[PDB]
Amino acid sequence: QRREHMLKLEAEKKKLRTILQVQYVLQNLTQEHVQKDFKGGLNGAVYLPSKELDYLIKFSKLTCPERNESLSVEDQMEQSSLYFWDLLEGSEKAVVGTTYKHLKDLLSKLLNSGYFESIPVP
Amino acid sequence: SPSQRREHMLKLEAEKKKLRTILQVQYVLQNLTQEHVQKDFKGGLNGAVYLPSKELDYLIKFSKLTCPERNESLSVEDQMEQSSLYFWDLLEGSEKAVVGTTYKHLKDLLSKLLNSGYFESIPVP
Repeated sequence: QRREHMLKLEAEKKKLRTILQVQYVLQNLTQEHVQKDFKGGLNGAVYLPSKELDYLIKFSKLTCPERNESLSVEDQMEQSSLYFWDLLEGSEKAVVGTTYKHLKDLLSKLLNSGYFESIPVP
Repeated sequence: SPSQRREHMLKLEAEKKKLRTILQVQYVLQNLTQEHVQKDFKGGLNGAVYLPSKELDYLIKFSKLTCPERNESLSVEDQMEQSSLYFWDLLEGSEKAVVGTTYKHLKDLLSKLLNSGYFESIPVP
């Protein structure tokens, strides 16, 4: 019977989905125009206190960094992948002046919003 | 318990490795969406490895699935479900049909491109 292994695989696919989704949100927070919207509460952006939004901006540069040719593509993806992993783990480990746990909570606010469903163009 | 904990230590390492591999494949495919990179691969112009015209065409088509443009008919969550599955089945490398070839064949081609070192430093237009 093929029911048990498929449930675990269904969950593993789901985590990958959540990761790519978190990536989609943060990659957009890298953009200057999106940041201003959150800074002023514009265009359906959910309200965040200024320091809370700053955590997400600093963290996005780690998950979605610009290329560093000092590292191999493999070593930089390894660095980036760990940030996604530890975010979803949501441990109390410190990162960017806060915790992976706190960032995960904030990202759930952002995923649950509708600002990213249709993103405004500059 | 130390057999409970070593086995568990091994699975996390395997999961972290797979996620890294996904991001690498994503970096490659996302870059193949670009016109100028495609011209390099059609020839041998900047260290691009040789690929026959149909095989490279498989990669270009597959990249639009893994790295699609936004479809507002679907929620972001629902478009990430479709998109993520292309990454999963690629790593699975089964004989299942996709884009006029198989996931297994695409995985082999993608391993050539990762190993080519073309992507270590990407040339600017």
